[PDB]
Amino acid sequence: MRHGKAGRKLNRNSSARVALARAQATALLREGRIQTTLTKAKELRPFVEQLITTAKGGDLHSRRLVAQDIHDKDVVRKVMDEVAPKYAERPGGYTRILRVGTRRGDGVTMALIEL
Amino acid sequence: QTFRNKKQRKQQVKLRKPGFAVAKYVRMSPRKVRLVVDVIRGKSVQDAEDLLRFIPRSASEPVAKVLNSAKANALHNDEMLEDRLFVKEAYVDAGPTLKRLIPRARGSANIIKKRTSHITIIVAEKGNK
Amino acid sequence: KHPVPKKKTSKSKRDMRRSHHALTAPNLTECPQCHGKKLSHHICPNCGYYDGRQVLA
Amino acid sequence: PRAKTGIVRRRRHKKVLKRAKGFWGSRSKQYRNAFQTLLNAATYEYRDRRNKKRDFRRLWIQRINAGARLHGMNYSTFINGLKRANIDLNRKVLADIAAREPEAFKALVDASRNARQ
RNA sequence: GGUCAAGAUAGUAAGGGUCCACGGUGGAUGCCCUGGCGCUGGAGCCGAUGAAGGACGCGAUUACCUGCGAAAAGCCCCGACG
RNA sequence: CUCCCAGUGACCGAUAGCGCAUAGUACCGUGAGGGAAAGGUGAAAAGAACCCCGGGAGGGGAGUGAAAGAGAACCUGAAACCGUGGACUUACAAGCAGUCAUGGCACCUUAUGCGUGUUAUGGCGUGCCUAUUGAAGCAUGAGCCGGCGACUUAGACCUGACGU
RNA sequence: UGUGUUUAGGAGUGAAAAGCUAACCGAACCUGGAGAUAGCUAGUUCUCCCCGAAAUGUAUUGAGGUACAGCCUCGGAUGUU
RNA sequence: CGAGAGCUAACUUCCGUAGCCGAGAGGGAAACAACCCAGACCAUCAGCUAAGGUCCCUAAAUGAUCGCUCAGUGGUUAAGGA
RNA sequence: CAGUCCGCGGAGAAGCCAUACCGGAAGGAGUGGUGGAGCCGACUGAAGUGCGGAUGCCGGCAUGAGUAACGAUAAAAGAAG
Ligand SMILES: [Mg+2]
Ligand SMILES: [Mg+2]
Ligand SMILES: [Mg+2]
Ligand SMILES: [Mg+2]
Ligand SMILES: [Mg+2]
Ligand SMILES: [Mg+2]
Ligand SMILES: [Mg+2]
Ligand SMILES: [Mg+2]
Ligand SMILES: [Mg+2]
Ligand SMILES: [Mg+2]
Ligand SMILES: [Mg+2]
Ligand SMILES: [Mg+2]
Ligand SMILES: [Mg+2]
Ligand SMILES: [Mg+2]
Ligand SMILES: [Mg+2]
Ligand SMILES: [Mg+2]
Ligand SMILES: [Mg+2]
Ligand SMILES: [Mg+2]
Ligand SMILES: [Mg+2]
Ligand SMILES: [Mg+2]
Ligand SMILES: [Mg+2]
Ligand SMILES: [Mg+2]
Ligand SMILES: [Mg+2]
Ligand SMILES: [Mg+2]
Ligand SMILES: [Mg+2]
Ligand SMILES: [Mg+2]
Ligand SMILES: [Mg+2]
Ligand SMILES: [Mg+2]
Ligand SMILES: [Mg+2]
Ligand SMILES: [Mg+2]
Ligand SMILES: [Mg+2]
Ligand SMILES: [Mg+2]
Ligand SMILES: [Mg+2]
Ligand SMILES: [Mg+2]
Ligand SMILES: [Mg+2]
Ligand SMILES: [Mg+2]
Ligand SMILES: [Mg+2]
Ligand SMILES: [Mg+2]
Ligand SMILES: [Mg+2]
Ligand SMILES: [Mg+2]
Ligand SMILES: [Mg+2]
Ligand SMILES: [Mg+2]
Ligand SMILES: [Mg+2]
Ligand SMILES: [Mg+2]
Ligand SMILES: [Mg+2]
Ligand SMILES: [Mg+2]
Ligand SMILES: [Mg+2]
Ligand SMILES: [Mg+2]
Ligand SMILES: [Mg+2]
Ligand SMILES: [Mg+2]
Ligand SMILES: [Mg+2]
Ligand SMILES: [Mg+2]
Ligand SMILES: [Mg+2]
Ligand SMILES: [Mg+2]
Ligand SMILES: [Mg+2]
Ligand SMILES: [Mg+2]
Ligand SMILES: [Mg+2]
Ligand SMILES: [Mg+2]
Ligand SMILES: [Mg+2]
Ligand SMILES: [Mg+2]
Ligand SMILES: [Mg+2]
Ligand SMILES: [Mg+2]
Ligand SMILES: [Mg+2]
Ligand SMILES: [Mg+2]
Ligand SMILES: [Mg+2]
Ligand SMILES: [Mg+2]
Ligand SMILES: [Mg+2]
Repeated sequence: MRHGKAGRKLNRNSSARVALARAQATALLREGRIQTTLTKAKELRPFVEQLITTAKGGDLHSRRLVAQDIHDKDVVRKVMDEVAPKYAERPGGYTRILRVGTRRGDGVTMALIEL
Repeated sequence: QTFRNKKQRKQQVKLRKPGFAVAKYVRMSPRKVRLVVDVIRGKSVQDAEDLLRFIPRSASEPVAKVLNSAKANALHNDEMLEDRLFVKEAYVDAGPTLKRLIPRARGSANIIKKRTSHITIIVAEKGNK
Repeated sequence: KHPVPKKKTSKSKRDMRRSHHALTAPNLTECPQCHGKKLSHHICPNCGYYDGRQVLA
Repeated sequence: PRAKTGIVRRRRHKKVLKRAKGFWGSRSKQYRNAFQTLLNAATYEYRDRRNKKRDFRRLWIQRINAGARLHGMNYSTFINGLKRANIDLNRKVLADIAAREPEAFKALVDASRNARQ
């Protein structure tokens, strides 16, 4: 049972759970919005919010702590110098989800995630 | 108010099928298709237009197109008023069946039924009542 | 091993089994900022407004 | 000359299926089981036609002793008193119809009881 | 008629059943024949001047069948039809 | 004798009839070899211009036609089997599915009745065949409907009944 | 281990299991004899009328099968046996 | 019923004999080929009975008279005791 | 199926479909509805002549059932067309 545990596998192992979180982070930071399945978007939101608050420190340590999860340099500069200083005033809550509705192939209910 | 024989009735009364549309040979299980076709049935043809559009089944596509043709020949051919139209009738019967061989373990085959579908819908004016 | 069903299942009991496969019609509701219908807690597919316009199309 | 079965068989079949039309399940629609259910149906038919007299005789007697005891006699004593006078030779069914007309039934009860004294 | 008591008693269908009506399926049934079977009776050998059976190929366009063969859906002489 | 030709038939007529209404093809086999389903617009193509919904496919109109209750998935179109609609019904019921009886509802084209459909309750009631001393059997066979499917022919024979 | 090649049906091959011989080898496969034989099993369909048994005796490479009696039926005669 | 074989076992096996069942429906024996009654041509919402029954289920005397058993014997044996 | 009669039929045959009628049964009629081109009745003759069964054959359609699975656990994600 999970009478307190937290998270989701997304039908994958540990390193896969991990790269998926890191790479959809990289994408919605690269592009400000992406559309993806509703589950995986609820997954992504706490990850990427933690990460933007990591980048809100300014420092070389904060940028290296982000560099570990986001290994395309240009996004690291965006999130660090462009986006986290933008959210300066925000006490947390740097993302939203609205749900675009259902896909045809697999009948998933996809949604949008933006900032 | 009736003719001599059926040979004359065939010539003078030509028998039309108002509100009627049918989509033959739809490559789909009927069993699946009736699942939505029940939802539509008896309802306002605009609610059919909307219901059919969010129910999340592959079978909703062909049952959509037919519904339009029903309303189409309800309006172009039959002089009916579209603010009356509604789904007086809807049903799907089974068409023919593609049979295919499928290999299975230890050298036996089986036969597999790709059922087709004859969807059919008949709209009519909500002038009843 | 290898359980099988015994007697062929009758039309009537089959239908009582399928008694629960009734589909649930979506609770549709019309977009305040447009014509058409939209699923609740989703954006209007036709217009794209969730409050301003949200999706592109 | 060939002479295929053809139209014969299906005439016979439809006759059976037409006898079997109240019946449940394939006792109504397949021939084989239709004909089979009709086998036991024939048995039960021929039984009941002469058992139904048993049941109705029961119902007559059962209704007669009711008025018998209603007056303070009973079936055994009451028919023994309607026999003890020779002149009563009506069937039990007519004693029932009289049990539906209380005045005449009581007249026969006093007649019978004036014959076992 | 209002409240309380005791008692009796409907209707509802998720889905079902019997019957009726309208279809879908499927290709039985009748009818037909473009195809067979048998008997009777005819006729009865081909081949080294190349058989039987084939393989390529021939057509404005030709995958299959026919017919035909680099003179190749064919060439010449006679007769018939018109 | 009959590869082949004609004629004929108390011969078949699409599961029949040759395996083939054509094909020794498809397909199966390394091979020798095995080996299928078969069909039907209509008189004539007049084989549906044009319009409508749909990428289609399919369909509705219009026309052609005697018939489109023939439209190329084109004669009829039975049964299983799948549905749509309407009558009567069904959620304290124990049940070889029926049988007779009584009541309730519906209906009236061999039909206002010694009625048809349905139904509630009461009584009654051990599928079928086979093989058996003995079958509801927990003995065999069988998913269901269709259709193929078994006491024949022969002979200068023997024997009996009947008839000429 | 490749290629090519030779050896086969009571025959081949076998460092021997009756193993292998084109995915069922104490005798392959195909075509045929051929509709082998089957005292063994199962199956044998339209209706009504009349009559109605046997599971006994003896014989048998016989005992779950046959022959002859015994019992059934149809007709003729006899004529109360 | 009469024997053998058996253990005076067997829904045992083998003979004699009668009846039923096989080939037999109908009432009784809760149920039940064999037991007890009784051999179904057909139809009736008619009558007398057989076996078996008459408190309710469940048709039909809570019948009558002299007792018997107070054990639920009735509704599962014996040697033996009281 | 055949011979011979009697006939019927595009104002419509067989076949198919309902049906409360009729004979003692196998069965057969009446009326209605499809169908669209052959066919009933009587007498006789010949048969490949009557199906529920054969783990029968050819065929179609059910039940299991919207069930098991979708063929290696080398994952996939965003944009844009
Ligand atoms: Mg998964
Ligand atoms: Mg923090
Ligand atoms: Mg006209
Ligand atoms: Mg087909
Ligand atoms: Mg197991
Ligand atoms: Mg009975
Ligand atoms: Mg109260
Ligand atoms: Mg039909
Ligand atoms: Mg011919
Ligand atoms: Mg040559
Ligand atoms: Mg050329
Ligand atoms: Mg030359
Ligand atoms: Mg000429
Ligand atoms: Mg053939
Ligand atoms: Mg056929
Ligand atoms: Mg052949
Ligand atoms: Mg080939
Ligand atoms: Mg089409
Ligand atoms: Mg048509
Ligand atoms: Mg037609
Ligand atoms: Mg066509
Ligand atoms: Mg024709
Ligand atoms: Mg047709
Ligand atoms: Mg109740
Ligand atoms: Mg129950
Ligand atoms: Mg019985
Ligand atoms: Mg035995
Ligand atoms: Mg059994
Ligand atoms: Mg079995
Ligand atoms: Mg001789
Ligand atoms: Mg003589
Ligand atoms: Mg050999
Ligand atoms: Mg040797
Ligand atoms: Mg081998
Ligand atoms: Mg021989
Ligand atoms: Mg013997
Ligand atoms: Mg003898
Ligand atoms: Mg004598
Ligand atoms: Mg002894
Ligand atoms: Mg014994
Ligand atoms: Mg014995
Ligand atoms: Mg016997
Ligand atoms: Mg007897
Ligand atoms: Mg008896
Ligand atoms: Mg007893
Ligand atoms: Mg009893
Ligand atoms: Mg018995
Ligand atoms: Mg018996
Ligand atoms: Mg016994
Ligand atoms: Mg006695
Ligand atoms: Mg009596
Ligand atoms: Mg007595
Ligand atoms: Mg009583
Ligand atoms: Mg004692
Ligand atoms: Mg007519
Ligand atoms: Mg008839
Ligand atoms: Mg014609
Ligand atoms: Mg004919
Ligand atoms: Mg035969
Ligand atoms: Mg049989
Ligand atoms: Mg069968
Ligand atoms: Mg089969
Ligand atoms: Mg499951
Ligand atoms: Mg699964
Ligand atoms: Mg697997
Ligand atoms: Mg991609
Ligand atoms: Mg982008």
